[PDB]
Amino acid sequence: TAGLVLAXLLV
Repeated sequence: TAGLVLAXLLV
């Protein structure tokens, strides 16, 4: 995660 954004599977 980037704040409340998923940068793919899974950050």
